[PDB]
Amino acid sequence: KLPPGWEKAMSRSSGRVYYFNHITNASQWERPSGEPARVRCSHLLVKHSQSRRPSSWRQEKITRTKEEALELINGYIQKIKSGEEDFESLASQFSDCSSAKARGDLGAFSRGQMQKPFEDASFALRTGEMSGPVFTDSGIHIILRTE
Ligand SMILES: CC(=O)N[C@@H](COP(=O)(O)O)CN1CCC[C@H]1C(=O)NCCc1c[nH]c2ccccc12
Repeated sequence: KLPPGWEKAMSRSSGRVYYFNHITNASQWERPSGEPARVRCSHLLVKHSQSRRPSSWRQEKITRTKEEALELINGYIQKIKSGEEDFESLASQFSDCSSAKARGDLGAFSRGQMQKPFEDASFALRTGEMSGPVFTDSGIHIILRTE
């Protein structure tokens, strides 16, 4: 059992079992629960100095380090999981992609269209699920599967 990518792990603080997905970098306490032709996702992208294109609508020259980008991503994930802020609101404000203007929506796509790590993560998510930090040449993503 356990859907594609999902793995059982041991909490270092609690000793309690949790579940981690090595394709999406999602992690959760609850036990997870065939791959479709197309999926629809939104994303929030945080670029860094090592991004293939180190600029965005947010800032002409992106200078933060990959490590600093990951901290931001982790912070947004915390805000989303706690309900303090919703994904769509953070994507509109903070994503270094033009899709920010559409609350992060990329529309529907099939395999063979996106960068591979993004694609694999997108197709490993079930409808409604969100990834952890996903790394591509563009930067670091949080991905939400909407369809
Ligand atoms: C371009 C964009 O809107 N954002 C990119 C910003 O990153 P750069 O500044 O380019 O490095 C980041 N993309 C979004 C997720 C992965 C990445 C990607 O693979 N784009 C290919 C675009 C693409 C190909 N067919 C699609 C079908 C639907 C939607 C998008 C696409």
